[PDB]
Amino acid sequence: SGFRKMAFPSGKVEGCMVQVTCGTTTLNGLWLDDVVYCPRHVICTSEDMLNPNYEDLLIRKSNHNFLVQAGNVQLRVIGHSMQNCVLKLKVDTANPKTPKYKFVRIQPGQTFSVLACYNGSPSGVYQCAMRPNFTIKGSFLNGSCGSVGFNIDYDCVSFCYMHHMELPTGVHAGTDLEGNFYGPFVDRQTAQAAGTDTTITVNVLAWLYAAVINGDRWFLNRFTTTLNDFNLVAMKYNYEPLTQDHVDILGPLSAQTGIAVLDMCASLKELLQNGMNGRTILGSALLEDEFTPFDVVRQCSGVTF
Amino acid sequence: SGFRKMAFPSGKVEGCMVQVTCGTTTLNGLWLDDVVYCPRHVICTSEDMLNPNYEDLLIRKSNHNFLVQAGNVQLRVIGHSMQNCVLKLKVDTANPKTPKYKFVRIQPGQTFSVLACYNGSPSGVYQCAMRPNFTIKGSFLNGSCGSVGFNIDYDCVSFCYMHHMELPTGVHAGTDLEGNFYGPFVDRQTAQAAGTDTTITVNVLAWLYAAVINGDRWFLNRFTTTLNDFNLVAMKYNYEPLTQDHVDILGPLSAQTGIAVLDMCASLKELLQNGMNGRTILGSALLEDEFTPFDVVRQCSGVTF
Ligand SMILES: CC(C)(C)[C@H](NC(=O)C(F)(F)F)C(=O)N1C[C@H]2[C@@H]([C@H]1C(=O)N[C@H](C=N)C[C@@H]1CCNC1=O)C2(C)C
Ligand SMILES: CC(C)(C)[C@H](NC(=O)C(F)(F)F)C(=O)N1C[C@H]2[C@@H]([C@H]1C(=O)N[C@H](C=N)C[C@@H]1CCNC1=O)C2(C)C
Repeated sequence: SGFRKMAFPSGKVEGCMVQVTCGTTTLNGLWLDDVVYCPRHVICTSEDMLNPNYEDLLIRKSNHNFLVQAGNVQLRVIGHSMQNCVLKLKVDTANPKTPKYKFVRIQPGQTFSVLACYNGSPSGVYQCAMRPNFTIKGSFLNGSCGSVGFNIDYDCVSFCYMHHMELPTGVHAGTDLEGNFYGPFVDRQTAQAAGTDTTITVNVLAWLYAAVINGDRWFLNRFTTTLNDFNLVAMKYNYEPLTQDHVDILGPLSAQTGIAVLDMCASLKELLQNGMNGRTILGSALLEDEFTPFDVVRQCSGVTF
Repeated sequence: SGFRKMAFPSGKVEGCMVQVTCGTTTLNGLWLDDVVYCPRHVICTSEDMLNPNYEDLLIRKSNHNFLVQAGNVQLRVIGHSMQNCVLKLKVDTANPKTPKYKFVRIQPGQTFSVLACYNGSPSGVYQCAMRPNFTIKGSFLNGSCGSVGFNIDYDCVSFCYMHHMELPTGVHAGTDLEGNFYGPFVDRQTAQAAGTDTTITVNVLAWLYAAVINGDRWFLNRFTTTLNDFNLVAMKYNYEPLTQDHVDILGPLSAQTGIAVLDMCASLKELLQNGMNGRTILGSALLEDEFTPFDVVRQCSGVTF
């Protein structure tokens, strides 16, 4: 028993992190086979970042201008190209620690682990969710760009996020590994803000199932509800609509606990309308929305990789 | 910016986890150089665990009765001994992935990362604190014993916890790597409970400094307090006394933010006496006590390993 915000083991990703330096700008790169992926603003001075022309800055660089370091070994760069907001540095050595991997673009509400890195070295790992407004609530300082977010399926690392920048409220924005930003953001130092965020309803329900599994049951009420009546209530409280797809994804937890999804929705509806009356669920005074149904099943069933 | 519950990168520990099987009991072991460490109740049947005589159970085992598996390779056991509540299996192969390491016994209030494992394979990583009552608020299922807790200092892994059992309330108990339990617990399946827990005051203060660093400043008041008057108030709310040692350890954060430790104590004293009036600090409605001062400095200054 017990329920914790849990990250994937980071070793497979740790063996891929490198330092990339251009001029005096240094950040992190991801070394897979013979390619290093990193944010394109490695090629900017601080002044360039206010309004950069990346294509123009890159034209003036050659391979030897990129200093890539894997531990104490410098990797010789033998080609370079830009793909959207990421640079790809071809190097003359394949990373022998390359895991089986894929590049994926995740959807809002999905979670992933972040390996926060500085100067190519890992600092910590934490679990994040892609918010409905396409930001993540991360923890990042200067030099953290190029840190990546990932999921693991058995032996395969699915890379889904590379870190580029911090927005007002101290939230974070980045790209998939093809360099396309999540959300309507650009890699330029000019005022930008995220839209209003919303609560990931399907994840709250998953977390309520985790609570029941752990014996935290006080919030269960005697009632059911229709999907449409639940969604009318949730809307007022800035909760995402619950779709039939979400209901299906909640099936395994519903079947395991013996609580129909719409019955749990009736319990959540009461929690939203009445509040928690000074009580906690799994130790939390606020409803938690950064566990997916899959996260709950994995943690309560001990899936390994 | 941003502040997250952050674990150490787990790769160094991942390369040490193995499966240990005796009869039909299977759990996790830690393979360092040519020794595998694991909880001694691997040698018990389910019936043995109700009231085991470990010395007697071990006398009837020989080396070949222990099946140790590292990935797809079986490790030949060539010796065995018991040290308090842990078994040490000498094997004929040194682990080539052994990191620089030390065994440490941590104190209540200190934090560490847990690599939760099943069948010798890592499932997830999360950050824990040794509670004042010598339990940890973990997440563990059947087969998780032998999962270890650790800190990392540059390149050195300090192993501090090995998991053995779950207590009422769904909290967890275990040993250091010399097999000595934290707290007054024994590895026998009989009713045991932890003492009343208390709040780690020095860690709450560290977390309040993290809040200020991130611009969450509403709780700062105009007042100071003496150490003794603060400790009288904290006592009523089941907070650990704050010692001069704790004040000194808070020095770096105090100096960085320009807020004297006793002034932050005056702010905490008001929070305890008046509550949070429906506000949050770093997104939390409850005061958080599982970040040490060192954790805060590391996360807000990006120390790497
Ligand atoms: C926060 C700042 C005001 C500095 C700026 N943000 C905005 O200008 C915004 F308003 F658009 F968001 C911003 O992040 N950058 C400005 C410049 C890069 C990016 C940046 O410094 N990236 C860092 C990479 N190592 C990670 C950062 C550092 C602090 N915490 C992080 O996560 C580029 C967009 C090219
Ligand atoms: C919780 C249970 C009632 C089963 C029992 N507890 C008490 O009897 C107590 F009351 F003393 F705590 C207990 O944990 N054990 C009984 C038996 C071992 C230990 C045990 O099964 N260890 C597991 C190792 N893989 C990890 C566990 C599994 C569930 N979650 C965990 O963390 C030993 C003490 C020798």
